[PDB]
Amino acid sequence: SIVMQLQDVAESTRLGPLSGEVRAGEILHLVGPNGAGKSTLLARMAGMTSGKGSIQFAGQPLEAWSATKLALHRAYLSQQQTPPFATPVWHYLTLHQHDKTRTELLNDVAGALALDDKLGRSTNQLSGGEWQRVRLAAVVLQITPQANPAGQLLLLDQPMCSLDVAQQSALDKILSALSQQGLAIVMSSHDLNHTLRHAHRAWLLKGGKMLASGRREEVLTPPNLAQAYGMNFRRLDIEGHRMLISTI
Amino acid sequence: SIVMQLQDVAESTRLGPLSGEVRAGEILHLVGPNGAGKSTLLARMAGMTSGKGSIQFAGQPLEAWSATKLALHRAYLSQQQTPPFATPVWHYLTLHQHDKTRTELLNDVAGALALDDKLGRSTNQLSGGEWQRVRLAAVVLQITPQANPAGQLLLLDQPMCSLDVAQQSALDKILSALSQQGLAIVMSSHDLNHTLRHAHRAWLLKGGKMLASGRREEVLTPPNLAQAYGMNFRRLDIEGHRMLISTI
Amino acid sequence: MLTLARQQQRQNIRWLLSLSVLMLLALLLSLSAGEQWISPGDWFTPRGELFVWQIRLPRTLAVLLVGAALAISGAVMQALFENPLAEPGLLGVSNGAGVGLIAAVLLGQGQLPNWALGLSAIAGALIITLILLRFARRHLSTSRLLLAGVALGIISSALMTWAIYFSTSVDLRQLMYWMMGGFGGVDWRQSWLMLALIPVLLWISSQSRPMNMLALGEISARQLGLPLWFWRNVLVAATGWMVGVSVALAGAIGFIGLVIPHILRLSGLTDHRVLLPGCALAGASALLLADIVARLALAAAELPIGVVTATLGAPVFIWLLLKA
Amino acid sequence: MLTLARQQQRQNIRWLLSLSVLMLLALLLSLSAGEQWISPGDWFTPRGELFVWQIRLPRTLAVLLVGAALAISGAVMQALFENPLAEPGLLGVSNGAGVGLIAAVLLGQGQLPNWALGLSAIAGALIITLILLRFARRHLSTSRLLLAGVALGIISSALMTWAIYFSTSVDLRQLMYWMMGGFGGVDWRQSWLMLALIPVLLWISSQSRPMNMLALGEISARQLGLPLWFWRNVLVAATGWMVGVSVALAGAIGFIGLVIPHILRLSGLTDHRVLLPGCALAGASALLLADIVARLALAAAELPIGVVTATLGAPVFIWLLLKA
Ligand SMILES: Nc1ncnc2c1ncn2[C@@H]1O[C@H](COP(=O)(O)OP(=O)(O)NP(=O)(O)O)[C@@H](O)[C@H]1O
Ligand SMILES: Nc1ncnc2c1ncn2[C@@H]1O[C@H](COP(=O)(O)OP(=O)(O)NP(=O)(O)O)[C@@H](O)[C@H]1O
Ligand SMILES: CCCCCCCCCCCC[N+](C)(C)[O-]
Ligand SMILES: CCCCCCCCCCCC[N+](C)(C)[O-]
Ligand SMILES: CCCCCCCCCCCC[N+](C)(C)[O-]
Ligand SMILES: CCCCCCCCCCCC[N+](C)(C)[O-]
Ligand SMILES: [Mg+2]
Ligand SMILES: [Mg+2]
Repeated sequence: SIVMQLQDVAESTRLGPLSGEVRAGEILHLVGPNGAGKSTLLARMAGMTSGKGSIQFAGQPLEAWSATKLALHRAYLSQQQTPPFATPVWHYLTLHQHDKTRTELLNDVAGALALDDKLGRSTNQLSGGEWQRVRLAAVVLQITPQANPAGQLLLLDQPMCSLDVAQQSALDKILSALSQQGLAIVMSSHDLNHTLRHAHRAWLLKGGKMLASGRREEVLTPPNLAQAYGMNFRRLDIEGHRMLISTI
Repeated sequence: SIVMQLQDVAESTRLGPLSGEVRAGEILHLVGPNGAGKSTLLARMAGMTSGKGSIQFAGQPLEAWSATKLALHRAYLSQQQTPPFATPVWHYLTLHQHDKTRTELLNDVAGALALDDKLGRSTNQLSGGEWQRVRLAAVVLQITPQANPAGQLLLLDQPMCSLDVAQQSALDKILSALSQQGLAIVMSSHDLNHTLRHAHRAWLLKGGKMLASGRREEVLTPPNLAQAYGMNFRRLDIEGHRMLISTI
Repeated sequence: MLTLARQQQRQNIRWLLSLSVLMLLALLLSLSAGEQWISPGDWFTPRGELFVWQIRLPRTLAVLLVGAALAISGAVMQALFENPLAEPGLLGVSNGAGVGLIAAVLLGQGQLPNWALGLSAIAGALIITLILLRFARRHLSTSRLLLAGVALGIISSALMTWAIYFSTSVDLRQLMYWMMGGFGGVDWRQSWLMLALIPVLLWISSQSRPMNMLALGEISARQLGLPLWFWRNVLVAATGWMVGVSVALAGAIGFIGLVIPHILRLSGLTDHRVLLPGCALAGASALLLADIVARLALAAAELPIGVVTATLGAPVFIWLLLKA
Repeated sequence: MLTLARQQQRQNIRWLLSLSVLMLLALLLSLSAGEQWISPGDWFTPRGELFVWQIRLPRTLAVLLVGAALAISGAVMQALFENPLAEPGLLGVSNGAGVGLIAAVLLGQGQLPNWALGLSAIAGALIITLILLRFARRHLSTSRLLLAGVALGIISSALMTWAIYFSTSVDLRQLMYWMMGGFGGVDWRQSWLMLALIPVLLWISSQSRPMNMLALGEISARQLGLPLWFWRNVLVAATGWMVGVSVALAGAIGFIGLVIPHILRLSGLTDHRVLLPGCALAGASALLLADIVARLALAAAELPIGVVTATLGAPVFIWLLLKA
């Protein structure tokens, strides 16, 4: 059930050599400071880049996948993307679907992120958050197991930024459901508390190298976080919420 | 001591009519869901847009300031911005200084956001957070009271996103410092806990209108937050942190 | 919800119907307009069999074909190079064909059997596009590739101008007809060219999906499963083939593959599923109308298309940006 | 900053020094080159006041000026319209000057005292640029403004080509010298034009700051304290005036205001405080060379700059993108 497997992945002095594995139905979070090299690793995992090291995806290696078959088993969301001109949402979304036949799916998935009323609006005419939701919905539609039996991995580069509290929570529900249906999900998060609450496994990174990896609770320990970010951290558990405070 | 004053400010069906005030040494936070219209209001406040209503800044109305004089008493940071090509950091920064004479300042201010070693890199060749810090650094330099006695207001559109925990903390120290030196600071924030901890006054918004305005403690109340976002919220207070939890 | 997907579909089909109907009318127009208006009734008379069969019919067909080709090529390039001014005679291919032509006349001493010249033009076009491919395959960024391509065009200009300096058969009228376009001498003898255009036209029009994908980010497209390094090569190839045959067939024709796709977009044809066929039908009509206006506008002789095209097009063009 | 101001400032000054020295040498080159090489020794002889005072001194000077003007205009427009292909003769101004010229010949019956024609050319340019200003003041997006300008240029081409159809005084070659540029007949009589160019050139070079700001976002620049709605108008004005006088002085000259700023950027001249002056010296030198090679390259007659300019430039140009 291992979907992804990295060995000795490296890239200049911006991403030291790493080696891990990604299981089929676990939400992995990539955490680490600016300059840790999360976006780099993620892009590489997506097949968007080649370089040092080697990684295997679905029992076959990435360098041996066609850009087209790859987009059937993997969906990637770059950290920043600029909206196209005068492109209606409904069109941008349906453009990511492999099975354009399923329109009920587009209404439920776009509906979950509250894009019901906005299907007819052009994408260069949205709030920052709204567009970000549009991106997220497209990429979900591209890999939703309810319409794609080929979908496995789903990488996401900080897909929670600019989303209001409510929407953040909604996406949490969405990804939760995909992971429950057996779909690997890998993403960076700068919100430690959120990782502690929603991630299964984490990868702490710093200066390109890997510091800690494993259960989210055995990774985000105040001493580890002290090495990575350079600051004291207190753990706390109130009413059963396991938050993370900083002693600044 | 009022630096900014808004009355009946409106803009289509994306920003209803508001009226508030911005105090001289205070940090004001704009909180509210996607579609609240924070970015629109902020843009208006910055003089980047004209329209319904009228607002006064430093005893004069915006529709009466020179594009050049305004940039002396006001610094604005758009929500998302693409970096220029092959433009070295040091150049981007020094381009925002009114007084190019002061180089110590550029080192202190860039150093605070950990840009010491990166002064010589092109701006399109950074991490997301790194660029974000470069933007933040320029705008601070443009309005730094340690080199500009005309600097007063300072607007910021979600300037905290893509910044790691440490960097977030660093910017917090800086903005605190500016606020103490008699400098208004207005910014959007989607992190309720953060606002609760560092904001003096908040402005809760929804669907364009203003729900509540005032002390961060009288605005971010579980029923208010329930109206704005649409979900129950419990308060809790440990060792003097007053955190904010959600019952999802 | 999801009446939108269908709503835009009804408006799409209405647009394409309008464009095609206009094109037919243009067809009958030129088939009858001329020196002597031949009403559709008298189309089987001996005058109809000489004027509306071996004269206006094969010339009109070529015009429709080239007009469609130029406009489509325009749309494709503008979206490939991510730039409003992308035209077709901008990467030198249009000029390449010319260099090939002259090379043919001079080398052949000026005794060639006409059809040999067309082949020469196609050869020039292929040479250039081939070079362009070697410049692209190197993984050059789009911006850099465009610049290099423009530069090839400038070289071909300077080369073609030298060859015209050492030639006896340089006719002033023939130079102006070749450098501003003209279908003056177009018979059924040119039928092979008209054929060489058809498949590529059909094929490139079917290809709306990948261009809708190019319309997003370079990266959004690559991750959705587009082979950029391939499609880029393909597009440059197809575009070069169409421009090549077009020039071999009618000469240098501008305006069309520049304005016709901009105009279509300003009227709100964004989706390529409608713009590619839109560009073909509109491109065909505009060119067809201009020929109907360049062959019977001056009793003296035949004007070149590069005149009437811009003469009518630009005024009307400004009239659409001025307000609309 | 750290040390970067010294590294970069020192490399900048070295670049500008090299460019200027090259320009001076080109000056002495043209001041001596011609049918008879006149070494600096014999520069005060009777064959010195004829070949080196009332002949090459004002022509060479005009060349340096127009080359500088065109290259700067290039840089400015490419950065204003945010587009690589922005040239100067792309908004019609270059063509407008032509319409004005012909309007002058025809209307004036062709009995004008020569300078009256130069003035008309400046008038055509001014007309067009003013129209352009009315299109910009409407708050139209740059993307749309550019298109509108291209369209104006397209109209003007078709306008001056028609006036040539009635003119009896249609000279065969004067057309080619006017449409590909040339300084053949440039004496001190044109001194006034050379004066009219200088201030605007100086002024626009001093203006590095706002162009460095335009190099960022529209919004970052507005916020940093730039008045866009003004600078856009100014830039179009300055450019149109310079292109106007250049055309009134030498005719339509291309290549320079397209390649010279690209070449400079490709060599790492990004900053405007070095690119604006850079463009002036390089543009001036390039044009001078093309002139020295267009007047004494054919014993028969004088070639037009639009030939030699591209003939040498583009080969060298590909040589710089091919690898470097
Ligand atoms: N184009 C580039 N050229 C060279 N170095 C780069 C480039 N882009 C990023 N880097 C460097 O590569 C390192 C890792 O970047 P990145 O992969 O975005 O890390 P990150 O974890 O995403 N930081 P952040 O995006 O702020 O959360 C950083 O030190 C950057 O300076
Ligand atoms: N170009 C546009 N045309 C029409 N409506 C727009 C446009 N841009 C934004 N809107 C609407 O304006 C409203 C508020 O925009 P904005 O000012 O970005 O809000 P916001 O508070 O920043 N939301 P967010 O950025 O997600 O935190 C939303 O309902 C948008 O749909
Ligand atoms: C939609 C319009 C279709 C018009 C098609 C007419 C094409 C027939 C051409 C056959 C030519 C045979 N020939 C050369 C002997 O004339
Ligand atoms: C190089 C492969 C293709 C050969 C090119 C020539 C084939 C078509 C030209 C045939 C001429 C037709 N016609 C009617 C003039 O006889
Ligand atoms: C080697 C230095 C070159 C000399 C500089 C040339 C400037 C000449 C200006 C004098 C004007 C001539 N005049 C008086 C006839 O107009
Ligand atoms: C409103 C601006 C008026 C500009 C007209 C200036 C006329 C100058 C041209 C005269 C020619 C100089 N001259 C006679 C020595 O050749
Ligand atoms: Mg990143
Ligand atoms: Mg916003």
